[PDB]
Amino acid sequence: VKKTTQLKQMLNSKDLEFIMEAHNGLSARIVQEAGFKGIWGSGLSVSAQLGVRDSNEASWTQVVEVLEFMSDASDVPILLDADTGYGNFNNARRLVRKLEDRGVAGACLEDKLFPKTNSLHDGRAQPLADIEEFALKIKACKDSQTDPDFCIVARVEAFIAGWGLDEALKRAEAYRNAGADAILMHSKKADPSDIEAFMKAWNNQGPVVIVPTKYYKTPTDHFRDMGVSMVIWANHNLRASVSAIQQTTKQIYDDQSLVNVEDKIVSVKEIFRLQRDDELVQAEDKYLPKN
Amino acid sequence: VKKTTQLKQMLNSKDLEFIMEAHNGLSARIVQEAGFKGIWGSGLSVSAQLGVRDSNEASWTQVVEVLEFMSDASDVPILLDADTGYGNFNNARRLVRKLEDRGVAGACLEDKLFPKTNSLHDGRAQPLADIEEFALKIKACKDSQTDPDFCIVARVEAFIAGWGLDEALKRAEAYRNAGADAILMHSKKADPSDIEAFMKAWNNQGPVVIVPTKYYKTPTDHFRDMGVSMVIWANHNLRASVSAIQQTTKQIYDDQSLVNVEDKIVSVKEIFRLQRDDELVQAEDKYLPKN
Amino acid sequence: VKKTTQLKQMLNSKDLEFIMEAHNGLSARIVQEAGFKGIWGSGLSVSAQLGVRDSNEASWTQVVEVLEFMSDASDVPILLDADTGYGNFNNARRLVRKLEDRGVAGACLEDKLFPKTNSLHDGRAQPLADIEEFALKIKACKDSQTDPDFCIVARVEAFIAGWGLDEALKRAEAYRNAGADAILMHSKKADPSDIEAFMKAWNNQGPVVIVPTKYYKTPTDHFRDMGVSMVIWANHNLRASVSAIQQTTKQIYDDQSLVNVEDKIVSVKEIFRLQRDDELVQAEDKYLP
Amino acid sequence: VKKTTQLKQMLNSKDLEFIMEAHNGLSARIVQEAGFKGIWGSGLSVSAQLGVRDSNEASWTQVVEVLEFMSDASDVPILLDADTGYGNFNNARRLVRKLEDRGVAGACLEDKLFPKTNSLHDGRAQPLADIEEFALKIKACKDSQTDPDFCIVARVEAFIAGWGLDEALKRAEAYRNAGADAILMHSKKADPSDIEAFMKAWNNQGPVVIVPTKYYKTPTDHFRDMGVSMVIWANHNLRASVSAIQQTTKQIYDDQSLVNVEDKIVSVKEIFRLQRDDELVQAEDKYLP
Ligand SMILES: O=C(O)C(=O)CS(=O)(=O)O
Ligand SMILES: O=C(O)C(=O)CS(=O)(=O)O
Ligand SMILES: O=C(O)C(=O)CS(=O)(=O)O
Ligand SMILES: O=C(O)C(=O)CS(=O)(=O)O
Ligand SMILES: [Mg+2]
Ligand SMILES: [Mg+2]
Ligand SMILES: [Mg+2]
Ligand SMILES: [Mg+2]
Repeated sequence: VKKTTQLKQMLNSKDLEFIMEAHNGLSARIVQEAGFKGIWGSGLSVSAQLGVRDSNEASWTQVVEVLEFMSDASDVPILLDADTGYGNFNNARRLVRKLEDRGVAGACLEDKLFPKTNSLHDGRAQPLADIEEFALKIKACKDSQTDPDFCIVARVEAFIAGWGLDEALKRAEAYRNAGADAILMHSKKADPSDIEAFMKAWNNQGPVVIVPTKYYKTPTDHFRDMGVSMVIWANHNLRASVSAIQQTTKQIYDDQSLVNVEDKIVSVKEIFRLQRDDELVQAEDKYLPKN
Repeated sequence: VKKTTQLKQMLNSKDLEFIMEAHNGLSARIVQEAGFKGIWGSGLSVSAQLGVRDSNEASWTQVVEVLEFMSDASDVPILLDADTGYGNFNNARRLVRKLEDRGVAGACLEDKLFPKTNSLHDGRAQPLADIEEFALKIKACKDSQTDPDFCIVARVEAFIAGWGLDEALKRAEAYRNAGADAILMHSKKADPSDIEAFMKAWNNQGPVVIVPTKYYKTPTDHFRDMGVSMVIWANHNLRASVSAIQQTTKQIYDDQSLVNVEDKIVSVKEIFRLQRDDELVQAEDKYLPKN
Repeated sequence: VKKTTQLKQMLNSKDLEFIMEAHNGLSARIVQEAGFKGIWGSGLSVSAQLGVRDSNEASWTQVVEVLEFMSDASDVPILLDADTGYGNFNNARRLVRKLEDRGVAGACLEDKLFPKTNSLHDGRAQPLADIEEFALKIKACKDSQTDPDFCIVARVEAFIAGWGLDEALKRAEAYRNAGADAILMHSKKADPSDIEAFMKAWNNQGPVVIVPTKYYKTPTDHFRDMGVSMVIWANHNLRASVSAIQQTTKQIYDDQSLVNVEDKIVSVKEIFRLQRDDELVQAEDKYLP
Repeated sequence: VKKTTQLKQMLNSKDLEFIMEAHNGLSARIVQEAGFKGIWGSGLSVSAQLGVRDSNEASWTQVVEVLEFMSDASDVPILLDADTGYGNFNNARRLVRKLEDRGVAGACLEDKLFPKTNSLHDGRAQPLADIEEFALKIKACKDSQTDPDFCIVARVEAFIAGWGLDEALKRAEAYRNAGADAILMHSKKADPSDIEAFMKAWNNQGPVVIVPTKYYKTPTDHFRDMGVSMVIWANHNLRASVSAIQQTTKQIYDDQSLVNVEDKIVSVKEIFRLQRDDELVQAEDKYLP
């Protein structure tokens, strides 16, 4: 069961699926250990851990390198938030090849311009890619694949860009017909209005993916009611990690002692176990001259 | 005030200094924001976030790349736990040049063999570098510097390797004479016995650095009593980050909702602020055609 | 002196300066030893040694690393041909900083869209960037540098695209007023007419850089007479390398032997010297018991 | 067929096979087109194009990326000269996996210590690894591969180091029993005596690979008669490239013109073809409105 196949099956499953954000090898392993069937390589969380902005500042090969360590450290599929493809169809298809090679299950591309701006920002230019063009990019990525099960998810930032339903629906149809394996309908509204609207008008033309970050209060079962195939928990490991580090850093700063953190944080032996140090020990005993 | 100078002054200060571990650009920014005058680029925390082991699995340029993002995102000096230098004096001095160029304040090298094993492990081969040799490596690094204030810290893993005080003291003296800017005396004992022993026998021949991880219960003021120049909080941001992600990942998994994490983790706007998104906005308004 | 200073001095000299193309650490060291005062970090050549197209396929950091090995191997400046900057102003300024830290001396940015298309191509569409946008991108780079001598060369593709003198001048004036340290007027024409027409109208507002690839018969003195501050031999070492590799590979493939190539190629000791292996020997003597 | 399979088939053929050295994407594509069935990823050449020494100065991942561009640009196999493996068995097995994923066909590891020293050097100390340790490292690689055809070539430096036939055989037998797919017996001698002495005692236990650099006058047929399965022309394209770059750079530097080099170097259109620019044109036609 290759990772691509897994991700393909989750997207194609009538049953509602869940992938969780990870932004590095360590968090990739954790998401997997918790039982999640999938991982979301958040464009924002990856750039965030690096300390840069979610606006194509890190190079795409740097994004892929980060993701390489993530693939190596996980057995479950990683869908990478690949922004706009980092350029035209050619940059797009080249990225798809690097992704397959590293074991990454799929890439998600958004109909915006390079470089992009995070979707959660209010009052900022959020210009769209010409529909017909973005579709060819979708198709060029699909055509370029070597692995049939690799997934290409198209993201309609129409609602995000302030446009209406007709626009969103138009784009979705265009990219699904272009071969996309699922359509990601985004919105920043605090309510599920836009999703409710698209889904109603979509008439199950294809698996749909959503990012409930801004309307988190919405009852999950409601997504099943609408018939969404997969939900993406987009950035909570990143956000929790900050709290923990800010709180821990503050506490250690103030007390100039480790006394007040030792019991609130994981042990050194838990780290060693997450790196699979026992496997090296096994191997060391096996490939190193006994004495 | 260059970063090297800062780190030089902290090491040389009679006053006890504190540097905190960071393992990526994001945590580097946080450690700085909390007020810390320095950052510890933990060999283990860096390899841990990548998902590999603290045994030279990631390449040194991958370690340096990680550290590059960290330097860019911080104004305070970063001392990098550089293991054994990733090879002989030549690999050592080449690393020192890359470090200067990226803005990194200094490198800490340990008298062990390549590839190394984390020091916190019990019952594992912890073979030492020939003293005279490691000293030349120290000297070759010092000689190679372009920036006079860059720091080279020598780490005596003698106590760690199970040897005694005479050995530790011998090594320390050898490397200090070789030019090192501070000696890092390590131990895994649950008590400060070894440090108390070295410091007593050292007679302030040079600034000494310590990693209190295993004897964290020891009263900090006691390090000042002994005359230690700097303490290193080696891996607590890494460990806290795991707790947070494991707990958060578990909670989201179980509830299939974001309802129970939203209030326990930092906000999306706090992330944007840690990436300094406002600076880009300023710049965007300034270098992008108004309309 | 400082590489950036070395290069700014060249762009501002009243003398026709020359910078040779290099595409990896090794060729950059050769150029250096040959006497050249500067190196042209050819995007085409750099992409070509990687076996990829001059179409922004290789990430901008991969190009940066290539140039890092190159800067490391030379004491003279390297002007990196950074295509259109690999993005918007933000991507450009991120580039300028890194390039600075890596020891590179300057960046030449061109006014086309990302991803770009090589200039010597015919029939291929060459879209031009908005003038203000590109000009604002030049300012941003100039404002972002931390070494006042690092040079930002603005490159006009108006001719390559198929437009006229009137269009080139307007773009060149705009970029120069934005803070460019020099203007590079390109042309794929058979003669120097485009450069002539421009140099004549330019009135020496700022240093002008050119690439004679397609009009290489123009006698060099003519550029001096036009006032051209710098010339770029942009891809000859790369083209030469290929010629030599194709032939040595053919000869060996056919002879199933090395006797017919060993006397037509530098020696292994020559490679060691180019790698400055002698320095390592002196160093091993100091730092190895 | 699969690159790894292509290469394993070559090491096991009863025929004397040849693999040519390449050091970047471009030369690898040239080697491919010339007809060669395999490419030798020369550590010396790879380090030399970077402008650095064959002394493990460039990280093992930087070498990997270089080879990635190389694998991407060729349909034939590439045997990477991975020096001593860049560390202990663990570092070696990490290497094998990456190399696999990048499409490389095999790795040749040598029994010296990290960081290594080029073999053609004289007087330089050449420390040998413990036999069991190195043999155990070979097993580890063989046990770690996920593509059964990926080949692990073990390289004996006993002669290069200055020891005798008796030492080479023992090391070669040990590594072969550990699972090596082939043994590479090196020698910097003026004649094939070392190879002779070894091939004779070897009794064809396994495929044997050689590098004729220093004894290039030996007629190739003699290797066939000795039973040698593969020969490596290890650095000629790199040495050729330098010769051509040194001369083209000299000529241009002196003429302050291109007329005397433009007729002695491949054309710009030749570079485009080598970059498979034609494929992009076909693609732009499909995927651009
Ligand atoms: O996590 C990301 O980077 C996303 O794709 C979703 S958003 O943050 O852009 O809304
Ligand atoms: O944090 C590290 O990697 C250290 O140098 C200290 S220890 O973890 O090795 O004890
Ligand atoms: O070498 C390059 O990429 C150049 O800048 C010159 S040209 O090939 O575009 O004419
Ligand atoms: O090209 C190399 O690095 C070789 O393996 C052959 S030798 O140069 O070491 O003889
Ligand atoms: Mg995103
Ligand atoms: Mg450490
Ligand atoms: Mg160019
Ligand atoms: Mg070699």
